[PDB]
Amino acid sequence: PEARAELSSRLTTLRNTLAPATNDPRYLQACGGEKLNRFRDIQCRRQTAVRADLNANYIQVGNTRTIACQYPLQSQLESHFRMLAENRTPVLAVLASSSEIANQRFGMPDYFRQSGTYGSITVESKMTQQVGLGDGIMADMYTLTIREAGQKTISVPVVHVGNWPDQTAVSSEVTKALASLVDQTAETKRNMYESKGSSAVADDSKLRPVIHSRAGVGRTAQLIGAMCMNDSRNSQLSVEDMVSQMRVQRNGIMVQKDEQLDVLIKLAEGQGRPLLNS
Repeated sequence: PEARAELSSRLTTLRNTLAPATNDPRYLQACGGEKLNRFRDIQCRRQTAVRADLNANYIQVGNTRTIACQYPLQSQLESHFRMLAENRTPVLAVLASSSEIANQRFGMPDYFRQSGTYGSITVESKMTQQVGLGDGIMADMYTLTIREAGQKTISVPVVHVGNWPDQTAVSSEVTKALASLVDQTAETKRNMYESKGSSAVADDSKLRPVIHSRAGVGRTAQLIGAMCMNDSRNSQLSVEDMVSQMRVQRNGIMVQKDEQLDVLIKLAEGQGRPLLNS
């Protein structure tokens, strides 16, 4: 608890440092009245913004590269599909529940479980498998095929965790299981691009996991820290570096609740990974 006590003081000073001021030059700003941010206080670092009209961030913790973003507002589903397709997305992991998506006061379009046209893009959706992850959590798998005229059709694998509640932490075991299922999905898809000579394969602002929830700072950040602890390449990287990297690169809220951080602390503990630096 002492080590845990010190990890929290350090992470809590950083949250306060990073709190967005009014017209903060560190955070990406809304343009010309179109709304950017689904929650006015969950801002996007401008230095790592993926595009100018999405609250979306390139993240890199250690060697593990991903894109973390909020749930697109309606205004944004054409750009959100544009980003999915230009990234040659190897896997989209969607962590907002069906209840959340279904409740229309929440403004969460059900963009991937049905077909649609969104400006010049047309997307087709198809349910393929349903994997159980443990403790009752379930992933339903979809394939989104994204087509826009005069452009190369792209197809994205979707893992949707249908029943993970906002503000909660699923267990170490559902997390471990989830992180593996999203990395393996990513891998089959990346190996498909590589057998075809994709130029995306060279480029390291492409072929990144896109993970989001609602705000994309809680359930999104707990999955991301477990994907990062799963790469042998991220040896000795403490939990304090990992959360600090996530927060300097998107916003200081990443790993929002203390229950989500404790799941990352027990996964650390079991690998014999450090909490604190030095």
